[PDB]
Amino acid sequence: EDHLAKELEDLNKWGLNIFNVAGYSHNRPLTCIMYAIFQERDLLKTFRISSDTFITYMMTLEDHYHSDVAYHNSLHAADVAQSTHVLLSTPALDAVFTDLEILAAIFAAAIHDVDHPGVSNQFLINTNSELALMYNDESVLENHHLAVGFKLLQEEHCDIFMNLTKKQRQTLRKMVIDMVLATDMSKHMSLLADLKTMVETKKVTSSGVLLLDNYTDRIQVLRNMVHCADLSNPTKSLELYRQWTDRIMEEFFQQGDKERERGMEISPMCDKHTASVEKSQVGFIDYIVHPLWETWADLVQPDAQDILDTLEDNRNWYQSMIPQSPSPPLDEQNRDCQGLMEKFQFE
Ligand SMILES: COc1ccc(C2CNC(=O)NC2)cc1O[C@H]1C[C@@H]2CC[C@H]1C2
Ligand SMILES: [Mg+2]
Ligand SMILES: [Zn+2]
Repeated sequence: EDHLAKELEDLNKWGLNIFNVAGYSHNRPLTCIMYAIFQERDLLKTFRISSDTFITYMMTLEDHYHSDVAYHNSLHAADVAQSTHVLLSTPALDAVFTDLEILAAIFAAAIHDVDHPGVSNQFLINTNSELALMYNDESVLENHHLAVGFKLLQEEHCDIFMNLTKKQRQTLRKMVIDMVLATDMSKHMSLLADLKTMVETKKVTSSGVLLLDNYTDRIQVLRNMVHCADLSNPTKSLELYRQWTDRIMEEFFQQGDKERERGMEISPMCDKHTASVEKSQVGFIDYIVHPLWETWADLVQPDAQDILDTLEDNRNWYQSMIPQSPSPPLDEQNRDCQGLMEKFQFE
C-alpha cells in the first residue's frame, strides 16, 4: 500500500529486495516491477502503450507462470527483469542502447521463463512429452517461453506492440528471440567464449563508455546481460542468495520425486538427504557463474566490481560451510544416484 512505495525506492539498485516487494504487490510482483520499470524509463509513452494494454498483458503473462513451482515462478521473472534494468543503466553502456533495444531487453527478461513446468529440458526429453516432440529436443523450454510470450499478445487487450512500426516490431522480435534463446544453459560455454572474444577487442571513449557501432555488437551484449541477470542469484546479498538456493533445491528435488514416481532409470537423482547443497553452490560459481561475471566485469570495467566482490565472498561462505564430517560426500558414495552438480551438468 505505502510499504510498496518505500521498497520501490531501490528500483535502480542491485540491492533491491524483490521478496519484500512480492509481499506488498498482492502476490503479483512481475506486473508490479514491470510497471515500475516502464515508467522509470518512459517506455509506455515512448512506444504508445496505454495502461490498459500493458497491465492486461502483464496480468495475463504473470498468470501463465506456475505458482506451485518453487523457483521458476513469476518472482524469478520479476527478479530477472529488475536486474536487467539495473544492468542497462551501467555507466559503460550509457547512451549506447536505443529505446527499442531497452524495451526488448526488459520484455525478454519478463517472458524468459513463462509457463515453466519446474522440470529441466532433459526431463521433458526423457518422457517423450509433446513439447520435446514439437521442439525436436532443441532448447525445448526456451522456445516454449518465447512462443507463449508472443502468443499472449493475441489475447483480448494484450497487444502492447500494437502501435509499433512493422519495422520496429520485426527488430524487437529478432532481439527478444535472440536474448531468450541465449538463456539455454547448454549454450553457456559457446556464449561465454564469444563474449571473451568481444572483450579482447573492446573499444572505449576517454570517459570510459563502450563503443558498439553496429547491431552485431549491441545484440551480443544484451544476450550476455540477460544471461547474467538470469545467473545473478549468487551475486546478490547473501540475504537473497540463500532464499534463491532454498527455492531451486525445492524445485530440483521435486523433479527427483517425479522421476522415481514414473520409474525413470535414465540417470537417477540422489534424494534430498544425501545431496551436498553447499559444495554444489561452490561448483556452480567456480565452473559457471564466476567465469561469466568476471568476463562481464572486464567488459564494464570497473562498474561491476562491487557485484564481483559480493560473489567472491558468497563463494567463500558456502565453501566454509562444506561439512568434512561425511567424507567423501554421500552422493559420491552412491554409484547409482547422481549428485546435484553431476545431474545438472553435462551441457
Ligand atoms: C541459487 O542457485 C541456483 C539458481 C538457479 C539455477 C538455475 C539456473 N538455470 C536453470 O535453467 N536452472 C537452474 C541453479 C542454481 O543452482 C543449482 C545448479 C547446481 C546444482 C544445484 C545448484 C548448483
Ligand atoms: Mg531458464
Ligand atoms: Zn530464468
